[PDB]
Amino acid sequence: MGERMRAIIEDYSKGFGLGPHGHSPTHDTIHYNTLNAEGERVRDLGYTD
Amino acid sequence: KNLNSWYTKGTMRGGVPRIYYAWMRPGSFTRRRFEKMRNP
Amino acid sequence: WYLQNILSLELLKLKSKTNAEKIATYRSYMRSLASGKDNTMSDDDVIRNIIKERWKTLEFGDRNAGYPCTFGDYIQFLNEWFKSLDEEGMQRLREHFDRRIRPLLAVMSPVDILWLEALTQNSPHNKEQLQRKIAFQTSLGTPEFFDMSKRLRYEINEDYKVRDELGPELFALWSKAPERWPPERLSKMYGLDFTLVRKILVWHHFKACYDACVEPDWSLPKRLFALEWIRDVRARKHGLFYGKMRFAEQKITFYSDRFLFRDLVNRREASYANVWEMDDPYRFLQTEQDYEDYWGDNYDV
Amino acid sequence: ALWYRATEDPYFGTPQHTQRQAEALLKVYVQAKQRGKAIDFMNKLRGSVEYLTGDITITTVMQESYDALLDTTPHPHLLTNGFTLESDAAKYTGEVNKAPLSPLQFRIDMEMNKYRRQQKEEGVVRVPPALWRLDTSAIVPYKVD
Amino acid sequence: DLYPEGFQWKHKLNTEYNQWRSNTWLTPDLIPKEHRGRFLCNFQLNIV
Amino acid sequence: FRMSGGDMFVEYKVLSRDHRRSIRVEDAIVDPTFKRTVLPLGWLELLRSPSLRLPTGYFVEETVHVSLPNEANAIIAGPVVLYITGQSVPVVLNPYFVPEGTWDMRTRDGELDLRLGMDAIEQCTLFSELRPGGLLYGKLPENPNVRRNESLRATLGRYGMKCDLAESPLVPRPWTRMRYMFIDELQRGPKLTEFVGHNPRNGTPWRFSQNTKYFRIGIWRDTIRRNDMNEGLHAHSSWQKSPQQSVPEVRFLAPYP
Amino acid sequence: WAPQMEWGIENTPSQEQYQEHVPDTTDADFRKQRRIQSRPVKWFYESHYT
Amino acid sequence: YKDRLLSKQFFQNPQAFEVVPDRHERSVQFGGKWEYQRTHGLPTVDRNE
Amino acid sequence: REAFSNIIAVDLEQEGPMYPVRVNADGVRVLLYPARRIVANFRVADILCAFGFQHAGCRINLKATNNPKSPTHTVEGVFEAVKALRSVSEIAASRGKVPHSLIYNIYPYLEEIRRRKGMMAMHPPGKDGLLMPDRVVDNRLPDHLKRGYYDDVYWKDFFAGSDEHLNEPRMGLRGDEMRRRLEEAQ
Amino acid sequence: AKVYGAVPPLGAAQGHRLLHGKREREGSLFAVANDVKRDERLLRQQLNALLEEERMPMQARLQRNEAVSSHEAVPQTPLVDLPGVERRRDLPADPITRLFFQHKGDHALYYGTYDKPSVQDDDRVQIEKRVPRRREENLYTPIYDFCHRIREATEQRKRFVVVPSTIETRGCARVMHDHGLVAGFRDFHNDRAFAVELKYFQGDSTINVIEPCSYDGRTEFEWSPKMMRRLLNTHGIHNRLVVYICRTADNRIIDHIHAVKENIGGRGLMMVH
Amino acid sequence: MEVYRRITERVRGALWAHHGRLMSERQFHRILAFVYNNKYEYQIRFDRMEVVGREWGGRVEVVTTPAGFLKRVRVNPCVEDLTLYQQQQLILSAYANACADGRKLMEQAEMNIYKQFLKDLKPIVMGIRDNPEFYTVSENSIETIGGVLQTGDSNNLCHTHRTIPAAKARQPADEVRARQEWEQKWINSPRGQSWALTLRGKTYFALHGPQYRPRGAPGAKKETLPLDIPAPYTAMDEKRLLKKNWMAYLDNKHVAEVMWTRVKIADREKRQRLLQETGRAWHRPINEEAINRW
Amino acid sequence: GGPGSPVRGPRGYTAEWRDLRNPMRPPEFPTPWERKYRQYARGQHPSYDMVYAGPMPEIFPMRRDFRKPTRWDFHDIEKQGKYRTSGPY
Amino acid sequence: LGWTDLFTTIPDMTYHIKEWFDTTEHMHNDAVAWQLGHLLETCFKMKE
Amino acid sequence: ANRTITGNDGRFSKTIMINEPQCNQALSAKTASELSKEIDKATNAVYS
Ligand SMILES: [Mg+2]
Ligand SMILES: [Mg+2]
Repeated sequence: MGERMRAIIEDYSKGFGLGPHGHSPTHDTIHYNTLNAEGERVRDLGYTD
Repeated sequence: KNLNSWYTKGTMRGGVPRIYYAWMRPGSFTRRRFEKMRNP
Repeated sequence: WYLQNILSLELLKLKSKTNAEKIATYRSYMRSLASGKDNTMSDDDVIRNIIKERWKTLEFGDRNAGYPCTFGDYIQFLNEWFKSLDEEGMQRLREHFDRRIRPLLAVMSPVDILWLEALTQNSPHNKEQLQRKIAFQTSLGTPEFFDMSKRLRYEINEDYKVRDELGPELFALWSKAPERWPPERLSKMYGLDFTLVRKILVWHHFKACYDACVEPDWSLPKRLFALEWIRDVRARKHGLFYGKMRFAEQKITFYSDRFLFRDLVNRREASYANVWEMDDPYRFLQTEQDYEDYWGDNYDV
Repeated sequence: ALWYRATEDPYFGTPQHTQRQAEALLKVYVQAKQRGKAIDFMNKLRGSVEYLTGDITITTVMQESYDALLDTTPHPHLLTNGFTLESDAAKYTGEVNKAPLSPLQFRIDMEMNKYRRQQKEEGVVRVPPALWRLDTSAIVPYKVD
Repeated sequence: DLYPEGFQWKHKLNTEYNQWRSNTWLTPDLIPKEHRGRFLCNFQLNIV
Repeated sequence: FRMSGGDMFVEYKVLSRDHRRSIRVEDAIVDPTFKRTVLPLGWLELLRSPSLRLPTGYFVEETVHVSLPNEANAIIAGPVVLYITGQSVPVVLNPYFVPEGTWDMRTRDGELDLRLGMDAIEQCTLFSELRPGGLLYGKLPENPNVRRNESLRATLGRYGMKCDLAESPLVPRPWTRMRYMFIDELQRGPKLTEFVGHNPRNGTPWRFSQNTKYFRIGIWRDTIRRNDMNEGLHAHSSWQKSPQQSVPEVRFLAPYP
Repeated sequence: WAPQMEWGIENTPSQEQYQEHVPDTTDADFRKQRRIQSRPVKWFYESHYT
Repeated sequence: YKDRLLSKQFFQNPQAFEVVPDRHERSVQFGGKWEYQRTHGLPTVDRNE
Repeated sequence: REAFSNIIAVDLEQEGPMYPVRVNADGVRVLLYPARRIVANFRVADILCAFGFQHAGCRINLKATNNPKSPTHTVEGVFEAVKALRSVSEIAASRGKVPHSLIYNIYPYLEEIRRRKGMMAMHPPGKDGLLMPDRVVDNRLPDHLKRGYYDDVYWKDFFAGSDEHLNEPRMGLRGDEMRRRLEEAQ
Repeated sequence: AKVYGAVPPLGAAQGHRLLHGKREREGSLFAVANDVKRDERLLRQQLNALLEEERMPMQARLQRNEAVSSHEAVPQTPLVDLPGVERRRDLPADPITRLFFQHKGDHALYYGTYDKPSVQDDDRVQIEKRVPRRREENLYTPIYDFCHRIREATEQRKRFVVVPSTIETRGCARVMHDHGLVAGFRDFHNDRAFAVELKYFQGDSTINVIEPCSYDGRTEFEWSPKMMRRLLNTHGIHNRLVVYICRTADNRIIDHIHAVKENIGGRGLMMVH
Repeated sequence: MEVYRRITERVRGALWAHHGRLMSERQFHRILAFVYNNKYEYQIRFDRMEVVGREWGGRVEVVTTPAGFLKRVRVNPCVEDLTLYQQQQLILSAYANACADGRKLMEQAEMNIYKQFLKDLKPIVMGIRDNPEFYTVSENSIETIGGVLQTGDSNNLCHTHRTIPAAKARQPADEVRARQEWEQKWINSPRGQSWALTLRGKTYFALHGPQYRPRGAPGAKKETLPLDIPAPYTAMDEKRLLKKNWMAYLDNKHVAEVMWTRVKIADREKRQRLLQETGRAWHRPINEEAINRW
Repeated sequence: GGPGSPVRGPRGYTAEWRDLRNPMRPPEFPTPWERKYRQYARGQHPSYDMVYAGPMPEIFPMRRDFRKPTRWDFHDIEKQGKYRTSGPY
Repeated sequence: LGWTDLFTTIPDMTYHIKEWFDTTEHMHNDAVAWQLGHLLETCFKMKE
Repeated sequence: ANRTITGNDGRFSKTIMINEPQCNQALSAKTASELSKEIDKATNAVYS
């Protein structure tokens, strides 16, 4: 039950298109959001006018 | 010129059924992983 | 009973919609916005549900008691009607049977026999013991798992539905000059493999014909599949048998990688005066042996 | 089968169907009390090439035998000439004398079915004008010897 | 096709497919872990 | 197939039997006043291809009076295949080969005035053009059976046509004749095909039912101790433990179940 | 078209097919799974090319 | 076209065209067993147009 | 469970071995060869039937009287043999070659090679099919602007309960429908 | 009524024999008899011609079509060329990493035989001829130990085998490489030996079994065309799976498939699959 | 084939990227099928005509259908004296200049096809960008889990273009209705009355009146309002799939996503090449922080 | 007639040089060959062989084959006796 | 000059291409595209 | 036939090698017309 749960979730929640480094989220050698490096980048910035 | 007929080839085992394939093996039937593009 | 319940629509009353309901329904139908209520059920679907449950709630018996029909009465009407069938009548019948009953005939199971007899309200020999057995065994799964209504629900390849292929494609064209429309022009329409799309084209032609009340070309399946036809003829003559050749009986020859080169440069360099010459149906045939295998079926030709 | 073999056979076969063959087959259908086949055959014949060439013709004998069997065998929707009344059908019908179908009621139910059909197909029906009345004047009832 | 795709439908669980199409579901002790929910078939037992 | 001046013009391709040799004809009248199609005698030698099955080019070569177009003034030669542009089916003539003197159709410059007779009309879709309402119906030779000037619905009306197609609620509408179409690959998958007998073609698809002698002890042991595995031939039966029974045309590649 | 093949059910006479004498009646052979037989002359009603 | 079509449809079955339909059953056919070759499909439009 | 651990399968595309398999289990020499039908010792035979073989035939230890012979040996032999069998497809890939049976698949390819002459081979002059973005486009609007924006094209209050298409999902709603939301909330 | 391919319309003034029908000449029984015989054998001759065109192999047909294609009216003399372009080139090999040096064909005078080899490829060990130590022992053949070299080198999963070089041995190699049972092979024009490169797939070899036909040189097996034709047939299905190699009277090393094609019988060498 | 399928995949992908709509495989293939059949028609009609290539002087003539088929060859007896080799080359070069002329024709034809195709895509494409919710950000602006970051440089260089009038909607339909309003206004005027009796007027009525087409004559018999398929407002293939089987849903959305990604990659490759051609970009990665530092 | 049969045996230009003619030059009597055949005769016609044929599909599915009563299907174990029934049929 | 995209320093590249495409499995152009592409990126493009 | 051009085929890969070390790999008319054959017969192969 859990496995097909996970499969559905990971398949529906996956991203697509090209990121800031010009590549797919699933691309082989090059990665995005390493160690929640973007998460922190939102932490310290925040969204406000 | 091939006198064995494919029409009669086999041995009746009486009640024992066996499967046969119309064309290919059933596992090779639905190719959807290349069709719908699920592959690594 | 059949006249009142099924055939007479005019006596069927539907629950009247409020004004709010009318509006929400209208604006749902005209423009879809996501997250909405998925139901929005067409009064067509609703109506057909009411009818099918009228078939559910139909029970036989003494009609001085509650129910409408003697069982004998029912099979009597049934018998008068089955004798009464024309050619296309019993054709419609057998189609109806192949579509509904036959798949059920494949998915049945002892677990259903009680339910299977609940359709006619007939009483079984073992009824108490079947009660117990089936209770214990239906215990082992979901109630949705076990009801025969839902066992046919999914179908592979959802991109092309049989419902949508009922209207045949571009029928207003290849009707009028079927020669200018070889299987290729239409085959670009489907994202399926070769055998499947030719199969489908055959079905299109037949549906179209029956729709226009004319008889279909029965030579068409032989024409589209011509290569398969001749391969089967020559196989039948080789291994001596009647039927269709299957995989086990194919030659075990192993061709080289580049085996197709000669034919490849022959095809790549071909040229044709018109497009009819390009694909005529008979380009498969050169020698007299070819023409003798292709038409052996019609004793006319 | 014999009728196909008549033109299929190289040795004993005729190039086109002779009239003899036609009226023979029709006579088999009459003598089999076989209705549907008689009708379809008659129409197919008058649609053949031999008919249009003038080679095969429908005669008065074929015609009247055709009509004979068309009368004397059961019709699907209607009572037919050569249907025998049953005294005891009053158990159900309610009457001893008359025929157990009324053409007027049959017509009416045909109208009803016409509207039920237009509804089943288009989901909606056009209400007939106020000047519209079903013309029953052309209907006559069953007469019985 | 050396390594054919085989049976790919996930609409039920492996154990529900197994349950419906196989007697093997009734004898959970007689089957190893790698084959547990994997069989759609009925097996005959012959004691030599 | 095109229309002008009141009659049909069809392109066709004449061919020897082995299809070694061929001739195109662009505009030919379709005329059903010719019992048999006529060609110029000169083509007889052009179309003669002496194959193995026909050591001489043709199966039939004789002389006929052939005075119908215009004592042996012509030659019946068979069989020469004929492909008309509209039709999918070849039509096989045994035509009259006529010399110049018997009949000369040079009629207009470069134009050979060829026409097609009922020899070839009987074999095509063209034949349906011969029935009342069609485009050749005007040109049929006069008969008792064919009325010249009648309106179509008048004629068919005599044959018993009353209303338009499926106009009366009593006759089912033509397009509901075929509602569902069965294609294994698009729905529910392929069948599970077994056999009991010598081959797939020599046996029945059916296994033997529960009532067999040899299956009864087994099925018993299987009903009583349901959970343990049981020896027997009772496996080969159509009946078994699992909810999915073995009967023909089980769709085993279907997603559900 | 399928040629007629020897050693079939309706072909083979009794003693080879079964080791017993089985009566030949034109009505209802249970062993041969037929309901009834009208017994026309074999090649008469069928087409010759068949 | 409507007339060529009408006629073909009528000689297919006449019982489609009757107000009260008689029994419609298939009988033999005069062209042969292969008669469909000379019959089938829909009326064809002239190719020039 | 030891037998389910050791399960073997067989490719039945070929329905029986297409070459002889000569293989020995411990002390038991087995031959699995192609035959017109199934020929084998009764036990070996319904073992080969358990796989669904029509055309196989098989022999254990030359003469049937040859040692060692046990029921164990009889079973282990034929199973060992079958486990050594190579499918034809596998053999064909093994040599880097195309099987005669699979060539039909190339046909449509080869077909539109033939048919590619003329216009079908032609590509539009100037146009690659790859169109790069140049400018930036945003049509988004403040809510009050889109409140009556589609009234003429469609009905008024077009975006009403639309959560994705509005910053205020509840605007334009008549009281009833507003009450519905809370009604399902509690 | 426009006509294409029919050349001048109505042909030219040609009546048929039966139609024109000049009065039949009365020949003495001599004339008639001779007419019957010459036109009978004229038909016979024609039937022959057609059968020969039907049975012509594709290669023959292609050579014919492209021979006619280049045909000119005068039979032109060959043109004088460079001192030579036509020396068969030497097959490429690397000098530095080598099984053996590729020896030039220009040295063809230097070469020895399989029995008495000329000194070459000194840096490599030299394979020895395998001969019986006593009477009862089998008499070995280069084919026998060719097959066993390959078999054993396949069992140890080696990439290269050094193997005896004789006519039918490297014949066998070319045939196996045709069928793809072997990755490659080369003869370096080394007298004793040449080298074969083995192919593995899915972890085991491409060769199930490889066996010589004869154990001795004193026994020679002859293969009738019908036998080689039996091999090809597995109960009605055509089987090329297994390969059999053989000599021809023509000194060719052939598989059984080409042999059956041209219906020649040959002497057996080995089976492999 | 290629140029088309690229654009169609662009459309399908974009359709799912911007709004949650899926295009039915049925539809996607039937677009392409229509292009194909267009080409086929152009072929049918192209074979009725001939193109003549000519080599030296006029003394080698080659008559060939534009598809490259060869029908006739005329030759001077001069040529007959050359060599078989040179005869061959001569005829072959004439054939080549024939194929050239034919191919020029065909390429105009193909340009025409491309235009019709675009015109047929326009209600879909302009279906997705003409909504009040559609937007894009510049490709060089960083994207982070919350939303998209602002590109810093040249605050003049970023201009946001807007396709939609921000006040009450004026749709293409209103424009077509405006066009027929002006048609009728012109016709019903006195000067227009006199114009409708000219040759220009009757040319206009023969081409662009459908209303007067006799029953059974080919072509549309009414004037059609331009198709409206607003993308976010019309549920297409995702709702049917979501009702029927989740698995096909996930697979089809996966296909759309993959296609979109692929398209985007192509656009990146073209951009890279155009960047290298003009020398702003090197031939191997010289800046690895633009990649590895995420 | 094959390889076992008795052997058949065997500057300017010969008489076989003249009969030959270029396919480039228009031949003697302009016999209307079908283009397809001359294509096939010189070996340049695209081949359609039995190798290019896939499976022959079931198009119109036959009928349900209903279970035909055999002698081994009987509701009493008695009717299949050893003294009566030696097999299903 | 951008005449070509690809450059390599690896000995006997040809052997490695051979043995790499031996280990590859399918013919579907998805597979082919990736196999070829991965070959190119890992060797012939100069990333490192 | 001239041993001018040689080759090495893996399962899915193909190696065409020009061998003319004497004239410094300068192709003749025959050898070039040959190479345009081996190249497109290698390239139009099914498994390459
Ligand atoms: Mg060839
Ligand atoms: Mg002993």
